[PDB]
Amino acid sequence: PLTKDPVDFVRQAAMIALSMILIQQTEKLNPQVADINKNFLSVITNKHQEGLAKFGACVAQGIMNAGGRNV
Amino acid sequence: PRMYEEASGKEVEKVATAVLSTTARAKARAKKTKKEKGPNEEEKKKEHEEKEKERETNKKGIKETKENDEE
Amino acid sequence: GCWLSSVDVNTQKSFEQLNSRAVAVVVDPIQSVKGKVVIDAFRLIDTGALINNLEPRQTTSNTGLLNKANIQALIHGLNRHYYSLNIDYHKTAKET
Amino acid sequence: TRCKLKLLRMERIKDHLLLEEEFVSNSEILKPFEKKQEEEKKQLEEIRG
Amino acid sequence: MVDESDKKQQTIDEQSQISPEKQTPNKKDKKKEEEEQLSEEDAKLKTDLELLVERLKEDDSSLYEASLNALKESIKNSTSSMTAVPKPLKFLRPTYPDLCSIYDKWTDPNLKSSLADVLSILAMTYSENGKHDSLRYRLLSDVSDFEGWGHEYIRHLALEIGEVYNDQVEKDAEDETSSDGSKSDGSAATSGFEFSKEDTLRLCLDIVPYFLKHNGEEDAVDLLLEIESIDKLPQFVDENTFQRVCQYMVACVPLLPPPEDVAFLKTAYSIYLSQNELTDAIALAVRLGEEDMIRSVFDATSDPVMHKQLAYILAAQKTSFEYEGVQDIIGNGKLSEHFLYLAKELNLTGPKVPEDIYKSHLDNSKSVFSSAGLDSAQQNLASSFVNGFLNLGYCNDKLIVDNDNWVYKTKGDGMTSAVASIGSIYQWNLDGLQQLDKYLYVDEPEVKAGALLGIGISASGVHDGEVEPALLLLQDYVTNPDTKISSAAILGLGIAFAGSKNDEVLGLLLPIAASTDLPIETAAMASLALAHVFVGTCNGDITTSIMDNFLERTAIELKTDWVRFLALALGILYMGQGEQVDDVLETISAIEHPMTSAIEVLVGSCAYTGTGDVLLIQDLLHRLTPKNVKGEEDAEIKSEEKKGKSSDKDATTDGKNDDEEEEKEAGIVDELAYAVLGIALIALGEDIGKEMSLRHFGHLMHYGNEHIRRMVPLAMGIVSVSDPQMKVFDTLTRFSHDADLEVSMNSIFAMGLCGAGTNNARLAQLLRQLASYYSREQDALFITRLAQGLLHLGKGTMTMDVFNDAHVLNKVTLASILTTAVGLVSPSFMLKHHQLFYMLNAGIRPKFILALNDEGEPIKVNVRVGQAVETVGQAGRPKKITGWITQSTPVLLNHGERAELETDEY
Repeated sequence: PLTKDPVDFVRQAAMIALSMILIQQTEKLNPQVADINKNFLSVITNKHQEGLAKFGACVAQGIMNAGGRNV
Repeated sequence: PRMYEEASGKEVEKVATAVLSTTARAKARAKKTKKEKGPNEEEKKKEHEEKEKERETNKKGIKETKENDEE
Repeated sequence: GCWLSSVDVNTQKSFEQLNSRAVAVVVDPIQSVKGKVVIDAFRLIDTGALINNLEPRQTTSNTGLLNKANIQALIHGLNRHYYSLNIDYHKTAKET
Repeated sequence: TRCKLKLLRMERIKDHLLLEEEFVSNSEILKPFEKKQEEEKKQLEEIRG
Repeated sequence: MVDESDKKQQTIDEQSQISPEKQTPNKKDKKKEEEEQLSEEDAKLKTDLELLVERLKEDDSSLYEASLNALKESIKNSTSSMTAVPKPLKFLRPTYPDLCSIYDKWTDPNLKSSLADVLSILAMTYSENGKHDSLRYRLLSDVSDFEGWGHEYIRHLALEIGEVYNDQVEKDAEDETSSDGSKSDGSAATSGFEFSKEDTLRLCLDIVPYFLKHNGEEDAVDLLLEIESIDKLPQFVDENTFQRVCQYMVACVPLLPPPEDVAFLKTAYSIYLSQNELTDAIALAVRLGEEDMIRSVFDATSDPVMHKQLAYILAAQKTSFEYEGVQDIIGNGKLSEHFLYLAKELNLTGPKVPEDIYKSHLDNSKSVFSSAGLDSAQQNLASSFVNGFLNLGYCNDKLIVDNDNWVYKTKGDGMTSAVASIGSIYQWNLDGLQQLDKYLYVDEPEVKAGALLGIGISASGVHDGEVEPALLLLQDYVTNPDTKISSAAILGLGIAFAGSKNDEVLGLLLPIAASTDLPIETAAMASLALAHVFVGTCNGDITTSIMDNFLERTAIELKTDWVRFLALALGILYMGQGEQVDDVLETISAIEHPMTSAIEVLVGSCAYTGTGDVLLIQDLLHRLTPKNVKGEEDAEIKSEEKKGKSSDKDATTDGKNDDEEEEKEAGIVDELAYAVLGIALIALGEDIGKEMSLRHFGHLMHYGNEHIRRMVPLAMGIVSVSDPQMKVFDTLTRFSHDADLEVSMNSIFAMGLCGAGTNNARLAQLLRQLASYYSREQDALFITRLAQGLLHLGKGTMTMDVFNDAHVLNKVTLASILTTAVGLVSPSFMLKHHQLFYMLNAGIRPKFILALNDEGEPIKVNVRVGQAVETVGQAGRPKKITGWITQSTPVLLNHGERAELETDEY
């Protein structure tokens, strides 16, 4: 619910939280992870996002697939 | 990684659905065309050869099976 | 609502010269009903800032949120002639 | 029955056909230009507010 | 409604609306107990039949459901339909409605489905008896009035239809499908269909066509012939019988593939041949286009009767009407063989009598000139062609031409075309040759060439009966080895004889159309004539043309112009046919080159015509593809490419025009809208594609015969003023020409504004001017139509040069072609044995009302007009004959056909 939260900065916090729990998990091992990376891609594509929403998607993906997908 | 680059597939999806939707608009005519079409294929060539058409090839309905390592 | 007219930009400009950083707090007290609404601070944007994109360095190293009281009125001067950033209130415990 | 069918055949197929082509082409108008007809649109939208 | 027992016969009916006692309890018990009650039951059938008849009038769903509820059970539960054999079989009369009461009166989705299937099986078994037919008849012609049967009776018939249609879609057929459970053929249901047909043809109309098209055989159609030809006059007039037959054929046009559709209309022709009117016959024989059928209707009047009589005069008139003149050649010389009079007969079949009649019309229509005065430079050239474009058909404007001052100032290619425009003043005329001769014997080779073209145009109206054939003049020119001379010669011969593929004309043209190794631009005309010659009648898809198209490709590619014209000649050649043309697509495709792929899409249109809706989707996938492939990636070649693109666009349009004409008249509206969405899609996507589609559009309209002419040409014109290629305007004006002075009032002002206003290049100005003059013939002199006129489904032959020229960027060379524009319509007149040149009276009506025919036979009410008036274009086409009140009888039914009226006075 916090992912879609109308308040902006709430959303910032939520995106980074999600990839932190699911840091480098296989996309067969969790269907979950594969959905979450595409969520990020669309946030940056879409121009009806706030600057704080854009900030959270980019950091979160960097965590998510951090270490060169090793850590 | 997984694929996340695309902006060339828009074209191919568009013309891919158009044709199938055209079949629906064309239907009224299509059936009279179809009555002609079937016997003309049985006599001649179905499409270059006429092997295996007894069902739709030799199977009917769903031809799929469930997986036990994926998802 | 809180906005600025041309005449008030001329007044603004000279406080900017006197003290490099300075603010303008604009009170509209008859669209105010919570003592806090329709009160914003404003500050000049330079002409250099628009054309060379050095305008949003004030969205960085702060909260990076702007809370609108008048959506229509702030947004108009937000690119034209000001940048708005949100206002906060304070007191010591003696005061409270 | 045969007289109605003959009219009904021609008017449904073409009109349904004209409909489907408008759908495909409408997207396809846009791609050729992107700075050759686009420019007039950008300048009007800004002046009009 | 309430029970009221057995006090009287009136209350017995009332008693059985809730619960029968003479159909339920008693009968049931008898059948489930004794089998001597089989005997009582047989007498009681009659009684039971009557009780239905009385309560038919009751409609309420509840008092038929429930009443006969237990009888429905009894079919399988207690009787099991074989406890006494014969006896349930003949006792199925009343049990068959019980089933229908659950299908239709009550709607329970589960039973309504299931019991359809039951109903089918039992319809068959009980039709052996031929009593299932009588069950059907008592509801079809009715005894009682209730809403119920008006919905019910359709279902009984629908059982038959169900099965028969499915045998085309699924191959397994018969009662193996459990969808009906009933055998497709056999001597048990076949006899049922014939009998069903009889009763439904008399009272209704619904199922008689459905049965034919589901069998799919020309055989169903030939049973129809037998029954209907009995009905021809004593049951109802000639007229009525005719309107049914063609309603069957015209309505199911789109869904008949090529071999099937020829095979059905054979039978409609023959139906017409049997019946009194031979007038209805000749019109279908023409549809088909087969030689074989023309000859039988012409023969049927000429050969029996020894005497001259009416019979010889009528044969000639009938063949005379097609101005393709394909009929003209065939019929000629029979007249010679019989020898009563050579002189009247031979001249009357010939289009020689059609010139004479033209003078009568011309006399009302008078001469008004409006030609350009502009002289010097390219403007001189413009004006001198414009003079011919205004005085098309037989006109006399001799004196102007004799002022050789303006003639001689033309230069280059303008000189050839100047002489060629002169020929069209004397278009469709014997006299005029003179004017041409002076130049042909003097100055540069250019004037000599231009003379031959004009001869071509003049000869359009005199080339039969061996009265100055064009063949005679032009042979000498073919021998002469100079290329300009020889090329010009065969272009005019081809034009004149039109469809006529006479031995001398054809065979002169046969060794030739076979040298393309030598590189010559103007040899487009080598094949281009022969294609023209070929249209109007069934094709051989001649081996001369097919060999030479390939050879040219081997030899050159340099002359882009040469090979684009060639490609079109092949497609125009196959016109007149479609069945045989499915073969040649493959043959052409065997050899594969990207250059050959341009030829194929063109030819596809002629093979698929007359069932095309697959063809349509195809000519649209093509369009998209250049752009589309590019689309995927983003997220010597010169000649081949250009041919590729350009071909497709021509092909899309040709396809459409031909389909809409033959198919539903409704569909004509929809196809224009689809075009507009095709062009819009192109204007954005490809810069180069846009150029071709503009030009194509004008001939889209003229071919398709759009109903609307006011709005659409004008609107389109305006956008395209900005847009380059002023050749656009010429293609629109050929549609707009219409009934001169209706549409064309708007037109001269609209085309004129852009021309007159803008002058920024004289090149540009020239196209605009010509377009303008073409459009109007002074005080409705004639009308041009792509169509035959004699059929409105019909397609012309002479108008195929117009249709060819809108595929290329404009050229001065092209101007020379453009002079040729032939495709006249005669004005009807009532003929007499002294050949009266005057119409008495006619009805005209903008719009037909009849909805039995999509063509719409004339109403008999109309709006009345005077003598000697042109047969009006659109919004006047329906034409009825007014003469009956003066005690005059048409011999030649005219519905707004090209044909001349003819009358017999008592």
